[PDB]
Amino acid sequence: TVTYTNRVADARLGTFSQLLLQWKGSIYKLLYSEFLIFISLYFAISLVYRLILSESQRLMFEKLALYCNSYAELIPVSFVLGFYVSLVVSRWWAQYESIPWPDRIMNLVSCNVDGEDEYGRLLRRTLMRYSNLCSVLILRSVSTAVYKRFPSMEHVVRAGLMTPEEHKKFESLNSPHNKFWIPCVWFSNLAVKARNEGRIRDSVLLQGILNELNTLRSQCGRLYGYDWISIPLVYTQVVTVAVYSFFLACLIGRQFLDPEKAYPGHELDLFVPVFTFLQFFFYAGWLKVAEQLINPFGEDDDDFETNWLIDRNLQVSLMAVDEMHQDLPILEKDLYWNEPDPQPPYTAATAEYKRPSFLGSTF
Amino acid sequence: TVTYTNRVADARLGTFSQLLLQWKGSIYKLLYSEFLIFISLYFAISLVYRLILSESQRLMFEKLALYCNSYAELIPVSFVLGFYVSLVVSRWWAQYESIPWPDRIMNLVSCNVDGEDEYGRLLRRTLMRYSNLCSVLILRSVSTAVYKRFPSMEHVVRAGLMTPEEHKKFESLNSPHNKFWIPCVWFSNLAVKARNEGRIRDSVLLQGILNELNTLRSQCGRLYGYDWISIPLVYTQVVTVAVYSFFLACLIGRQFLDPEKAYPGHELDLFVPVFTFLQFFFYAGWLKVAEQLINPFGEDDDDFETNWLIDRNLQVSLMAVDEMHQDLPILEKDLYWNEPDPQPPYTAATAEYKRPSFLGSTF
Amino acid sequence: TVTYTNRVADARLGTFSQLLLQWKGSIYKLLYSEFLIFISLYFAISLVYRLILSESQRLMFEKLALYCNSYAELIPVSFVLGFYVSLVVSRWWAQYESIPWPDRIMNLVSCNVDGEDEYGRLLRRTLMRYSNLCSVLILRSVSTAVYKRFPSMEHVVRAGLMTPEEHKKFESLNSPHNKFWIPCVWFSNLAVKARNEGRIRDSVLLQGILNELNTLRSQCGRLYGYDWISIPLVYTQVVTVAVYSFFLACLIGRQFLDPEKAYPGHELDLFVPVFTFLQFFFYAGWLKVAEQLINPFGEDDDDFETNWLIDRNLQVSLMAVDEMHQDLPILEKDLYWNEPDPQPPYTAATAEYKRPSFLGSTF
Amino acid sequence: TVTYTNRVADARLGTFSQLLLQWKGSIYKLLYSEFLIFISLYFAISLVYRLILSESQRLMFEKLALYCNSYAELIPVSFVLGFYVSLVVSRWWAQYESIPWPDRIMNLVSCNVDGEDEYGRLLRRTLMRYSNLCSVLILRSVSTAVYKRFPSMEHVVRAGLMTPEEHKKFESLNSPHNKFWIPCVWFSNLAVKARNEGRIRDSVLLQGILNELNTLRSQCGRLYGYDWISIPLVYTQVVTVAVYSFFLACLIGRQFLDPEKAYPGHELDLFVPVFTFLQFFFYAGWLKVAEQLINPFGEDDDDFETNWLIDRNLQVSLMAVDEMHQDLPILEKDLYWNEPDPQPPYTAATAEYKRPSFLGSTF
Amino acid sequence: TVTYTNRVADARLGTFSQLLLQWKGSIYKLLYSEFLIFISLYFAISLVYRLILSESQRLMFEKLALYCNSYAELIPVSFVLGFYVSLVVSRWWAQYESIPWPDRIMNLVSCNVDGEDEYGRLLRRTLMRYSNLCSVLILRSVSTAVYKRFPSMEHVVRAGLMTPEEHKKFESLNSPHNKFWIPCVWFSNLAVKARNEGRIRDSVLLQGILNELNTLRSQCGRLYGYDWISIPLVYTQVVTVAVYSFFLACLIGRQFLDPEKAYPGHELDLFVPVFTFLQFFFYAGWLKVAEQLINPFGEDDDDFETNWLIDRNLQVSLMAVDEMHQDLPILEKDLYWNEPDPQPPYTAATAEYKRPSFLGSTF
Ligand SMILES: [Ca+2]
Ligand SMILES: [Ca+2]
Ligand SMILES: [Ca+2]
Ligand SMILES: [Ca+2]
Ligand SMILES: [Ca+2]
Repeated sequence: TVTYTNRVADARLGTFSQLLLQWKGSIYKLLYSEFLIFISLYFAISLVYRLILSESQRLMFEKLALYCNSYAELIPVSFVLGFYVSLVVSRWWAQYESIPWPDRIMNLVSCNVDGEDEYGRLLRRTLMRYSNLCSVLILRSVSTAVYKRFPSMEHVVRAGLMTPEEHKKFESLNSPHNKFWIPCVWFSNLAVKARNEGRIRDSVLLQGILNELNTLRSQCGRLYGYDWISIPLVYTQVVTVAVYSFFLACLIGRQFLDPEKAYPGHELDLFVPVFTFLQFFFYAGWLKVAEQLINPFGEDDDDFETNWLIDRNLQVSLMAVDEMHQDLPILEKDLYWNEPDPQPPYTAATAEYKRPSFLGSTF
Repeated sequence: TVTYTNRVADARLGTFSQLLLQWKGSIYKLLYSEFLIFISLYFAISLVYRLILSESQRLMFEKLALYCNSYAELIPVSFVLGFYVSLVVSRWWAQYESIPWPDRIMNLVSCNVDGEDEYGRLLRRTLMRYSNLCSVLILRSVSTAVYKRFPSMEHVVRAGLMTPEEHKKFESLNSPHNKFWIPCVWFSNLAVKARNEGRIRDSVLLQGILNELNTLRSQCGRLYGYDWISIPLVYTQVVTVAVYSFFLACLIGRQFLDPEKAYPGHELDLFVPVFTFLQFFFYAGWLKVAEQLINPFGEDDDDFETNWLIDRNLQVSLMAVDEMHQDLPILEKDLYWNEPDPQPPYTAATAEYKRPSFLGSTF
Repeated sequence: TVTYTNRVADARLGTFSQLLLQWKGSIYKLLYSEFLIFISLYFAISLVYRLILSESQRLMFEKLALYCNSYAELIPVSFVLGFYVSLVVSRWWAQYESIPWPDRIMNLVSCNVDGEDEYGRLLRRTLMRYSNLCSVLILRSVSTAVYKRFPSMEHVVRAGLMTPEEHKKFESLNSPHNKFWIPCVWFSNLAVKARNEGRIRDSVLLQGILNELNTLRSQCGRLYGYDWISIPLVYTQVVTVAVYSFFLACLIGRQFLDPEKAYPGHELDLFVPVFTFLQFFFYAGWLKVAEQLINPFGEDDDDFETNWLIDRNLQVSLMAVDEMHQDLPILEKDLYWNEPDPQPPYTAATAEYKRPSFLGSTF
Repeated sequence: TVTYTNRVADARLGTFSQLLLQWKGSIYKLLYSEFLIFISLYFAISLVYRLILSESQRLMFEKLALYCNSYAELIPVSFVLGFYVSLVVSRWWAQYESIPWPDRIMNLVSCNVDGEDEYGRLLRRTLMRYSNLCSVLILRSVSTAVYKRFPSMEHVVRAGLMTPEEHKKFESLNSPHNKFWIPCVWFSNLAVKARNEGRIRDSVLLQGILNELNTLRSQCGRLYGYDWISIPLVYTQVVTVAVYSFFLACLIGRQFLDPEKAYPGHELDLFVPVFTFLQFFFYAGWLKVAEQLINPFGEDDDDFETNWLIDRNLQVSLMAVDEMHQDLPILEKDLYWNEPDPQPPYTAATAEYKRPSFLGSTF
Repeated sequence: TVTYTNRVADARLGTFSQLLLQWKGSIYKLLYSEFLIFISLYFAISLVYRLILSESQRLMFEKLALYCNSYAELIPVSFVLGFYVSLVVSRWWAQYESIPWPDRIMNLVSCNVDGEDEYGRLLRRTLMRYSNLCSVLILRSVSTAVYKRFPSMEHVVRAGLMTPEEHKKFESLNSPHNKFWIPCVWFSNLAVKARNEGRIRDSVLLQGILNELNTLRSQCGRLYGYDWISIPLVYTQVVTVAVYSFFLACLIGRQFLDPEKAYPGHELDLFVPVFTFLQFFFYAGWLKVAEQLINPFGEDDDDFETNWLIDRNLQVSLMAVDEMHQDLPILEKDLYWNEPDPQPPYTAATAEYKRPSFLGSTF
């Protein structure tokens, strides 16, 4: 995504002021086309009122501009954007926590599957390759950034995520439904086959591996759930009527009428509404928070970088069960072997952050 | 339901604008009958004011139209729709997560119940058939889309979800209460009977199966809970008084009075209120979000497709414990057997999504 | 409670319109006495203004009616009802999920406590009778609907929930505090006594039973917590001042003044305020949502039917560990023994609900 | 706290009306001193305007009173009280659920630690005494009601929560940080020492005890977390500026100006503002909800009664592992030994609460 | 952070009034520079209007000041600050609960890893040193207060958190991604190596240690998640446009116009706006709640004191597995050996807090 966490660590003077100058993933990149439509529809109405209309027709238009200005109220639109965006953002973070990480299975496979030989090394690599394949097959079904990377099953085989003997089995299992559950069943049968040859010692270690598989299966079941059960379409169509009804009234009610007749509220002619345009960046920009996060697996600048994460999870999983299985650093006494009060040193810029120990608020 | 997740992946120009043109499951299909009642009651009042009423009676009506326009305020109605719909939508997603999925039991039954013979294959099919039957009997009690598919117990037997010898036992258990708990007790006794014949090796594998049964029993207990304990009727009757009190005031307060008397606020006669009708699509359409989601197991276009999901869960469960029990693809070295840095390839349209690795915000 | 889930399954025309006509548990049964107080205090003021007051006193009253009409504003009252009712309803559903269900213990006791003889059958009935007694003793402490059914310990013994030999032990345990924890300790010692005679095979099955006891103990600890720690009284007294301050201003500010003096806002005399009474059904009815749900174990029409649920949990628990212990239907091949694509049939009214399988949004 | 759950069980007429008459823990006991400051500052301004000021100075004051009345608006203050109190109340209930209860450890220690002799009885009393001591040492650090009961370690020894041989060990462990974690480490080593002498049979029962210890350790870690990480001080200082800015404007803007000049809005002189004082009970009373719950372990009338709960948890824990270890009532056939349909009897006042069994909404 | 929990324990008179006088971490330290910009831009406009502008130009400016005063409305800005700060604060507390604590692993390592000799003591110190190193490597990636303490890997070795033989292994593991997962894999292999030499007795104790490792791995995975997936930048840029659009209108609309022309609303010249400046402390100060909590690991006065917590977790973990392994106080009969009703004594200031036991609300 767009990470600006380093910029906003402290509350300086230009903390949020400098974030308005950024372009990538900003409000300006989203509202670029909607602004020029709103400018062009605004000044077309103003040039008709200032050049084209006759005197009897300008009086007819000024009664229309005072009628539209009454319904152009800001308060009830801010309600329905507030409860809708709070629904989208709560669904947004819940889909990030549903993205499966191999690291809980990675710890147990790398220690409880014995064997330093060729067959035991091959057994640990195949277990973790199924756990990655059970995650690639659910991300390519829900993320357009992954589906363009893997458009077919042949692209999965060419990437090494599925050997060609597995694809021959994967096609013979004739099922019309989605097949993301299949590598998470091959994980269960290979782990039990590992137990029956003595690669796992006890049943408690086998059940501990199978419990972390079903955690990863429930993670993939949530991503299938948020993708299939969208936000209700009637509740998306409400909040986009109310935003477009507000901006329809502001095309007519926020014109600059002729001050020589001196209507109440239009005493000054300024040729460009500064504060009406700033409400367009406010209200339409707070709708673009909903348009960008309603599917966080697309190709926006703030959607999830899932193509990166597949490349991370493949490299890390095949490194911890292959190059780190029973390969430990040599045990040695640390620096605090005889010191019961360890005091790690401070640098110069951090030495004012030495706080006394918090004993409790009652002291 | 109605899935539009593919349309709203990116934040383009016509992202939410194109969703207003869709018909199925939209605001127009719900508000079709309420709109024509509101049009017919509106213009009946206008034709009486413009044709039927005398001059002394029009003056009596104009004082009524200015009285009703004061109570036709929009702000406090938007409060009580906001907190009510946020209750319905939070209950809406919590009932989707209560729909039981067999896949956690499906992994453990397909690996820990040994036997490739006829009796062991028959034992795994009967365990998963009880877990599906314990879900069909709770969905036909809470979903009108399932009850019309299975109106009696005889339809369950004809669908193969219950053998006729089981229905003879299911009727002899004389109980006045709902009997969805019975197949989840038959699962427990058959799994212990499987252990005593040596089909399950250790007690830890038996307890791991029985823990995933009680998870599925707690899933069925929530669907029984949301169906029995509705949203409070006094709290549904409040939010439908406040919407109908608003539209009652807008039938009289939003008339176009005679501009020749020039009341403040009614200076223009336009013969059709454009912005009053757009508030009808806003407020009554944001009540139809509550009317459609208050029971998401009915037959609306956005209620849950549970008839599909029974057909999925029956086909997948009897495929993973029958055709996939100890039927593995042949183990083979993958492409990254000697490469400690796996780099899966990118397509042409995805090659700009190569990001450097996120090391942390402090770097 | 009042279940109307069958009525609101679909979004028809008269979906929420027909719910206003229902009486039981409605807004009309709650606001019956408060409405007649508000009518009688309203028209008493109006008859004094129209018959009793002199001309100099009516002028003094009209300045009071314009003063009270300024403070009779609707917006800030709707805030504090919104956040207060959202607190009550979140506490309301959290107390339903704290009501203990025996069904998770019922599965494990009915399969892991061996013995088809007289002593083993008596052992399973006593385990489940303690789990029901540990729930009756916490419901009679928190629910007035249960305490009127069981006013003393003698009513518990006459209902068969406690044998007279257990009450002799239950009184000798001299403790001033509440004794709902005692049957959940007798469950632990009887389950360990069952293990030492060989009725439970392994320690893993014993710990699986004891884990589901402590789940039920934590359920009873929440019901003790919500009953002892109420909503703060200062926060209940705020929201009932603001509702009564609003209705105090509407008794004077919403009078119909004399239109012959033509005050701004009171141009019409109508003898009965229609929209002021509809705000009484709105605001006072949205306070009755809080008055009814602040203790959902009382005797309102929408409080929890806990007297029913004790009769269910006693009949079901003593049926699954007695008549269903190792009493299985005969294993038999189902209809889909040779069909790898099960297609359960559809009825006539459900045949349009055949959907193609959802493969994912990217397809 | 103040428990009024018995009063508000039903929705009668005077349900919330009678709660305004209560004194203890009410809005009147909190706002007693702030009201007399607000009365004395109000009528001091009024007596200066009515007696002290000259004619040219009263005209200068009336322009100030109309200026302050414009900023005395109620709507934006109600926002920031609503989101702040909803933060406090969500943190309030989360600290009650963090208060550790011994009852989950109490079940497992009372059954799995064998021995009816003197040493086995002494072993169970010492395990539960560490679990109470690990809770007293965290409550005296976070609760001022407990710290005044136990000001030093010597008061803990005199209360019998720590034997003098344990305090000699508790002081030799030289650590500057808070030492609430020490009795939860002594519990782990004594439970393993119990296993190695044969007092606990299997490792599964030992791990089941140690899992319920770490649950209680995570409960004490939350109370340390809510006490150390307060609500942000900048977010407390915002909501108390906005309340005091509102009441500063109401000291001048809500004066009764002279009606002989007849300003718009001040047409009547009434000598005491009734509705301005009722907004003081509303807004300042809804700030006292935040002032009382921001530390629920203090000595307010609605803070948590934790001194009571230590006396409960000490008496109950040493009663269930001492007088109830393997002391069971005699097993006997209950009343429903031969009746498969148990029907417990109803009293006279409860016989109308016989409901038919809820089969599901689709029936 | 800034802990004021001792001050606000009771609801006294000056409870929240005294918090405005505090400087550290307050609203005044954050708004110090933004206030002087707002003062200097305000009085520059006022001195131009009072000294520089001509008579025809002052009339042109007064029409601009009445135009800007209409858009300077407070209500819709308070919506979008309310939903944005409620998002930040919910993410704020969720990152505190993601900070890993060693104390759950600390209990199990200190009891289940046998051996009082030199090798067994060295084995327990190395297990807990990996669990601290797996937390330092994730905090130095997300916290600028920790990264300035440990700028490189060489500072980790000099602090004794990593022996130089481990850094030689830590560099040979060639991976471009972040390496916080590596010490949580070394923990798994050393714990299994401990089992194979007989330092851990059974597999159930080994799986209990490995389950508490993966809990700590999921804690570190959340801190990596909140740091990488920020609040959406478009949703931060909306709420800072709306605050700055409000203050732009208040620089012109809140001027004091000339009262000799007597515009409606500007009847009095007061030379300094008191209530406009108090809205600056309100609105801009309620934006500084968001600016300070959006990254709670920085160096603000209310960000998390994580440098302290590393020094605590290092001292406590190496004290409980070294000086407290099987070092128990001597078992002895407590004071309540023969008293079945323990009554711990009360002090003088706490003796009025003797409450009778809460039996339940129905009594
Ligand atoms: Ca997107
Ligand atoms: Ca529906
Ligand atoms: Ca009630
Ligand atoms: Ca307090
Ligand atoms: Ca910060």
